[PDB]
Amino acid sequence: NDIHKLVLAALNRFIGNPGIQKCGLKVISSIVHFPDALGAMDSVLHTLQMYPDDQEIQCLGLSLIGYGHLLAKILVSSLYRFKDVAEIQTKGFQTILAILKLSASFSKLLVHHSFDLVIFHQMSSNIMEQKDQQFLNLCCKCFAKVAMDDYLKNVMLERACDQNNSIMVECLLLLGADANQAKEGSSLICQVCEKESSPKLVELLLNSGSREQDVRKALTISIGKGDSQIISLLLRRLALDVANNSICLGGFCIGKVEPSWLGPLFPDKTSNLRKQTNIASTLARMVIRYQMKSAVEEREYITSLDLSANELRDIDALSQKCCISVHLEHLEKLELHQNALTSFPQQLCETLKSLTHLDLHSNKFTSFPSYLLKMSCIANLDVSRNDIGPSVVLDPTVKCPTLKQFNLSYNQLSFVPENLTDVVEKLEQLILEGNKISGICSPLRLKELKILNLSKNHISSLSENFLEACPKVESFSARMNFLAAMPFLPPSMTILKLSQNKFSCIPEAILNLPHLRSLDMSSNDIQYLPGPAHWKSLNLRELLFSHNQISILDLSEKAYLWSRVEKLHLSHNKLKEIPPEIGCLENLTSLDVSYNLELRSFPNEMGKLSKIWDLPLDELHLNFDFKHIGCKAKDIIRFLQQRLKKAVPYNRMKLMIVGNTGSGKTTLLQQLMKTKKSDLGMQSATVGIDVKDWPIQIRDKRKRDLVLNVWDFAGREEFYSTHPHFMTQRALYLAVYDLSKGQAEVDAMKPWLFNIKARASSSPVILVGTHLDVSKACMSKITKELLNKRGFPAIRDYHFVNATEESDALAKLRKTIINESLNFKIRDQLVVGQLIPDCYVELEKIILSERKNVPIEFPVIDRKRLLQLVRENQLQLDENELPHAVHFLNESGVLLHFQDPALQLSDLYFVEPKWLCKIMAQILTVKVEGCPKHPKGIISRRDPKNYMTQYFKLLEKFQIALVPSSLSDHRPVIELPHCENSEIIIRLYEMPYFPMGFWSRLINRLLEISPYMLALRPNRMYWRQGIYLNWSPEAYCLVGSEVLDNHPESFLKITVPSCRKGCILLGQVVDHIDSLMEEWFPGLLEIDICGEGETLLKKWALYSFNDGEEHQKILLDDLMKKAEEGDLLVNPDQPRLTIPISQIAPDLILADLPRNIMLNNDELEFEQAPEFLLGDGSFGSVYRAAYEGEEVAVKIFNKHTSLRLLRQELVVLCHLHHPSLISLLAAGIRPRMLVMELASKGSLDRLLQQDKASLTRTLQHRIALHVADGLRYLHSAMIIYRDLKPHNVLLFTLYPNAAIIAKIADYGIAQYCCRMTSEGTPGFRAPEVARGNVIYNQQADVYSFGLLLYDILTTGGRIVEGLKFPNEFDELEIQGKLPDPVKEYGCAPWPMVEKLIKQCLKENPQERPTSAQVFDILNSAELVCLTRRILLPKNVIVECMVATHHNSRNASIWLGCGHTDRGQLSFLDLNTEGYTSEEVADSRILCLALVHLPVEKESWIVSGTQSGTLLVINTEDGKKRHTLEKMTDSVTCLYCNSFSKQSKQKNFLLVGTADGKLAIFEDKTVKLKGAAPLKILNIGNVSTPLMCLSESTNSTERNVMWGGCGTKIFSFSNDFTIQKLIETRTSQLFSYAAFSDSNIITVVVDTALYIAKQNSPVVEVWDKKTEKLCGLIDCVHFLREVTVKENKESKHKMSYSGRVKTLCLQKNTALWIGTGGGHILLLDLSTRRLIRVIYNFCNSVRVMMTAQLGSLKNVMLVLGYNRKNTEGTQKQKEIQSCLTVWDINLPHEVQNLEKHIEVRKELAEKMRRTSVE
Ligand SMILES: Nc1ncnc2c1ncn2[C@@H]1O[C@H](COP(=O)(O)OP(=O)(O)OP(=O)(O)O)[C@@H](O)[C@H]1O
Ligand SMILES: Nc1nc2c(ncn2[C@@H]2O[C@H](COP(=O)(O)OP(=O)(O)O)[C@@H](O)[C@H]2O)c(=O)[nH]1
Repeated sequence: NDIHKLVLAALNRFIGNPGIQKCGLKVISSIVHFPDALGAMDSVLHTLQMYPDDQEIQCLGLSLIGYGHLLAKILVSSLYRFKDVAEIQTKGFQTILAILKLSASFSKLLVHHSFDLVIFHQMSSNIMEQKDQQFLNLCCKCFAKVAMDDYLKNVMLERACDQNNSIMVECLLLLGADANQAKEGSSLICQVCEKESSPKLVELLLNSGSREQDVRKALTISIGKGDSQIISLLLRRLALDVANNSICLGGFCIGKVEPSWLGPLFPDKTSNLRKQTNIASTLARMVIRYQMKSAVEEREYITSLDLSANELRDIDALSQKCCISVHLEHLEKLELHQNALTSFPQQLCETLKSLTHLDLHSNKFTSFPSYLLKMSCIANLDVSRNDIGPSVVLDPTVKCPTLKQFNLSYNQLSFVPENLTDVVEKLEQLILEGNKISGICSPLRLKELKILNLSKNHISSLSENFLEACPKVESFSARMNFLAAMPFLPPSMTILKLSQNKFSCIPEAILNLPHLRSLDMSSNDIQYLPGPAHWKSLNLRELLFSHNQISILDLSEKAYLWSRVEKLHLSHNKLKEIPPEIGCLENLTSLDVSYNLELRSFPNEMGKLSKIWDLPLDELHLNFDFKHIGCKAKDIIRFLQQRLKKAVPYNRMKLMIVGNTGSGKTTLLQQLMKTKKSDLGMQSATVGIDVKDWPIQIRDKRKRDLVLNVWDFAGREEFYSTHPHFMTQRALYLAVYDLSKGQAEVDAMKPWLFNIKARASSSPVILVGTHLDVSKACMSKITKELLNKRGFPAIRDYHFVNATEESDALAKLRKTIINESLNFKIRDQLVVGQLIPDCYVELEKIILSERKNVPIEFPVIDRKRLLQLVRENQLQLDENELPHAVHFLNESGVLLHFQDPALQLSDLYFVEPKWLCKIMAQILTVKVEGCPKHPKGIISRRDPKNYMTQYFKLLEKFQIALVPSSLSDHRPVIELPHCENSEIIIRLYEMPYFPMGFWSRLINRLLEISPYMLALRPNRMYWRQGIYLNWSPEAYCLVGSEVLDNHPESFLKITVPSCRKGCILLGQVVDHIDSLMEEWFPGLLEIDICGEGETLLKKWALYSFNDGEEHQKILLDDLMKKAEEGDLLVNPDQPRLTIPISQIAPDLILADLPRNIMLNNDELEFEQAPEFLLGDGSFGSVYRAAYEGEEVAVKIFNKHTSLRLLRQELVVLCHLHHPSLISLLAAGIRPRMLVMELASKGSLDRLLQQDKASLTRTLQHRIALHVADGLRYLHSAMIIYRDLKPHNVLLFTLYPNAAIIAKIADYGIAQYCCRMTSEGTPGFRAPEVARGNVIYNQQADVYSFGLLLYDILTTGGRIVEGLKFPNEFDELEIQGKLPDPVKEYGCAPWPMVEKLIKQCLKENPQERPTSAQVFDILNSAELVCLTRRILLPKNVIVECMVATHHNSRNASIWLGCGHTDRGQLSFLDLNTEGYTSEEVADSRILCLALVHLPVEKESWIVSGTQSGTLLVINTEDGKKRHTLEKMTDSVTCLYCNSFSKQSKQKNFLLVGTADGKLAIFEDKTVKLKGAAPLKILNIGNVSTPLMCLSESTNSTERNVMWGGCGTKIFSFSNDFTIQKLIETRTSQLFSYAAFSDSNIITVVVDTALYIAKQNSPVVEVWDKKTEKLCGLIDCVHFLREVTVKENKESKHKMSYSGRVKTLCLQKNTALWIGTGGGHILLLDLSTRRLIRVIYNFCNSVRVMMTAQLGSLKNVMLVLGYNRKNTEGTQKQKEIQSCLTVWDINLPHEVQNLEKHIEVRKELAEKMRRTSVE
């Protein structure tokens, strides 16, 4: 057995190459076994290539391969060269199967070469029906290991769609292999429609995962070609809402519509298709089996037809008699707006006889057809942007009465349509705005006009008989016309709007309308507003009269006659004062008297108008300072009411003495106050500010004892960083010389005066000489020569007192100070004696008394102490008065309190400010003469009981920390990386003198902004007056401070590299340098028109033509360059060369922002001028236009937004980028505009207020989900939206299964966070937001979301009910008492979101779910399907139920009883939900059934009980009851079949008793007492109880009936004989016995049989023909996979409860397992086993069945239990039978919705890539 034959034989078969191999292969094959020999592979591989094509050796070679990659290259090339020659593929696939199981990666090599080319042919060469089961098993075992790698699956699928092969592509889809992965721009469907594939190949790709964007691209592709079966399949997945009967073809750019496409979109009753793709499912099952083996041991015609944006240049293609010309006749909605049609085809407009919302606007019509009106039942005919000819006369041969809303907006009309009165009788909303109507109108004999309109026409006037024949007009509104009077308006008008006309007085035809409700006459030029005794109408609510010329506001005559008025707009008028009689209009809500410039006072009466929630105060001055951080137009009412209580004059002023390093300040203050003592013989230099107070009872006729508090500020320069905090605008400043250095010190005093002009422009100053004893008195020259009136504040006197002892000059100084104080008069208001409520004075008195009762070590007071001291006294202040009270007392120098939220010490109140000011200056004077270990100025924590904490918890909040004062005045030498005059940008800030606390606060605002260029911090070396922070030679910034020679001013040089990151630096630094100047120093950037516009702040820009070595930088004032905005480049008088403005000031042009949002004005196809393109927003500011070839909405800004604010909003708006957020596209200048995405379907509120019929209980869910996603993104980005209303939800499409539906407008947060409606709209407002007491939170956005959900659910019921009653529309919901959605409004109960509402409607803020949860609770797919739960009365046990489908109008679900051992039928309606009880049997009833008789029109209802007493009772009559034959054993199942075997309609009844005896009856024989059983079929035994029944899935088998009996299922037919006796206990796969060795419980008839037994946690799947257990599907095989982490106690529940308590099978989609536990299972019976388990809604799913209710057919009822162990210790449980009603369409949603999230999650990331780059 051992010789050297092996080597000789191998080598001789090698050399013997022409024709020897036939025997050599046989020899080596024979020898490969015996010694188990081990260099032949290469040669036996070589012989194949050296001599192919010989079958007899090919088979042998394949047989010997099984005993480098080129191997594979020969293998398939062999099997492909012999595709189907013989069973040599067997040997081949054996070879592959052998090779893969030892070399896994080689599989990837096989698919590398060609393996698909042969394996697909093998699996598709009709191997099925060729009984080669062993061979196919071999191929499947091979493939299972081939498709191990998922990437191999994806590439195999890619190459399997290249060659059209439906069966294998389906098999691969069932095996995973997602179909949206190829290229994302040319992914599967794109080429599959390019390569001219089959309809079945496209349908399978669409049905599974295929991204919608790719589907749209493929639709464009398949439009390119002419295909009629692939187009109709793309539309059927892109645009069809079967639940709503719609076609949402809106956004698509279909070039032309042809009926051969929409043919199959319309429903077709004939559509019925067989099951031939079962081959693919079987192969998938085999592959899955082999994979897990390799894994484990090793009517209703659709109505809405939307064709909006498809640029249909013609629609004639549907007018013909084509395939769909019979489905169109019941359309009832047709949208053709925004196309480019013309001449609607006459044949079409009579083809469809049921159309009622035909709207086709923005088309290019040129003649109103006048044959559109011959349709049968038409309404809302809408042609509203076409170019309708000059006249639109309606032909009088049409008598169409049904028209209701005949819109004709924005045409080119020249007349009212002529023959309305003879054609459109019942017309209601005749709208004719935007036309060019010129001549006087017709008498207009319309009998039913309800809302006319004539806006923007050119009307001369109205004929006196214009409205004399329209007795129901309600809303005549002729805006923007040239109108002079009104012609006897009918007495029925309610709302009348007449703005922008030319009146001179309200025509008396308006003053007498007996029901008028609102009257808007803005922009008129009227003179006299008649008093309320001229209006004759008890119901005036709105009186809009802005922009008129009104003198008086007459209310003295009779004010209560306007007691209901709720809106009164009087802005832009010549008003003088508000009469006190305004205090009677209690129902006032929104008063507006702004922009009057001549009002100057508010009467104390207005404090009684507590309903006011807004009150603009723009451009008018009052007797008090408003808008501190409060004064929200509501606290003002509290102030005006408390001042009504008791108004006293307030005498207290501020006299801020100011000096410089030494003067008569303290020795002049201690002489003004006449302080005799000055006990310190030599007082030393001042620390801090040293507030003192001194009363002055002026001993004169004016007994006003004024108390002005002196703050003798610090002289020495060291304290100069904090002073601008103690320089308010209400003061009387002094200043002092020390005239010893006369005419030289007076120069050095210049900065001080400048700062006084910087902080308080309108504050008086008094110079005071301080020296006559020390000698130069000609100083009055220079103060009159230089110092007086050139950029320095309003000097009003000057004196020369000695200031060491009393003097006549000192007395004159006293008199001057007193007379200057009492005559202050800012805005002509006389500050010194203004009126305040006495409550403030009382609080001031008690605080002053408290100042002697405070700990010296810590003079602070806690807010608790203050709220205790208000209780100690009898103060009339609430928690809403103090927020203004303490601020006002801060203004008077009593106590400093800081309301700044960032400064987290607002809880502290610093009574005795003379200690806070003294302590804040201790650090600035403590030095360290030890070791200068750190550079001069930087320091760490180096100093009592916890006071060290608060000291620097104030000081660095005070931005003293590193002390920016006494910090290296001399600048360290710095050199920029590039200084070549052309890579840098430079901007100046020339100002006459740096203000006091400028650099200290400037270097502290630039400093802490670390995330520049977005978190990489820069290196910075910052002296007193510079920073120079740099990241690289590519990004740096030097905010220097130099003085150029021969320039006594002081500049602020900024240098930033001209790179792209540089412009970001420059913009973000100029913002922080400009916002400061207008926040603290409003005097500087105050253009003084008196004199000239110096502005004291000449922000230059430096630009140079000569790139590098320009030898000089050319100045340009920033304002004048901003005037050069009409262009984009600058150029000198020499125009050949020029500089780009985007390079010398990239902040003015919006270039610092991410460059992708640059305007690109060239591609903007936009027309601001027209108002028909204003369509977005009623007379708003957001238009509609085209850009980049797509429709987008521009937002033209008015003159309000300063460009700096626009940039401040764009910076935050530009990096949100979420699929549920309105995203920017471009923004720019010329004009100052903004472009965003066009929300096609407009705001939500419109949709839910006039189009309720589209919200469909699954769009009302997608909208809420998308809005919750928006909030969850915002709240994660740490910004609260603060105002969310159905006015701010912008829809995109009404097709439910879309990727982007709802999108909240995010411009609100920009407009909010830029300029700080922050309190939110009244109705849509959280409880903490209306009261305004508490600082706000995310829990207010959550409450706003709750209200949004409530409005969506009721579909605009609350909004409509509140627009007539707003003052309750807010206050009823301000407490969470808004009513139950179901009782007040008709709505689908939807009771899983009602709990969401009542959780988001909790008053406690942090008790409301956070936004992430309220999105993750809507993400669940079992709230979009649950429809209503009915907790039955307390402790009722019910175990049986039957529905009613014969009366499908309103149905009642008849239940049984288990709580009584004796029988009782338990009726239960659904629309009333009223349970009733009626004992009818003497023994507990077990089941019921419905036998409806087509004759006599009744539905007898039958009931089988445990006693066998088979009861029958009539539907309506509960008295005509006759029990039939008393049965022998317990009846267990009743059933009503479909057995029409007698050539007529026929039915029977089955009585399943506990023994098997089939007591069958007939449909009609139920009436006679003791019915007659036709065929008494005793089937089972006494020990084998008949326990279940079922019926066939199809009707082609003549409804073969199947019933379970004992443990053996049986069946019969019209023969009524047992056709099979299948036995289940005799199973050959015992995992356990009693799961099959028990009585049957359920049976379902389908392609297979699914069966369960008592307490069987596994279901058995038999076949009808083979009678084999083809399936064994275990329940805990699914439950114990989700109950792994969420149930840790389940580890103790190994003896698990949980089993199949009932079956219920859907038609062909899935199967619903009802567990004996508290769970339910979805089973996709075709491919994948578990779809979802929906638990935690009951505890025991007892009964389940299918039914139909009220045209909402096919619902699934689930009678489960919820036991309460309230007294479980008493061995009793509290039972609630929680009957629920799921919508049977659940198994789709749960797999549809879980796709929908994924599609957005990807979009949630891809969008955030644009934020990166
Ligand atoms: N991108 C858009 N697409 C379609 N409609 C829009 C878009 N943006 C805004 N609108 C609509 O235009 C209307 C006016 O917008 P606007 O921002 O003026 O509303 P507003 O903020 O309530 O009014 P205001 O700014 O005067 O307070 C709104 O009804 C909004 O629905
Ligand atoms: N001899 C004399 N001394 C004066 C006169 N006016 C002010 N002084 C001196 O100025 C000092 C007051 O210091 P002061 O300016 O209040 O300190 P500062 O507030 O920190 O700048 C006193 O010590 C006086 O000696 C004056 O008219 N005559």
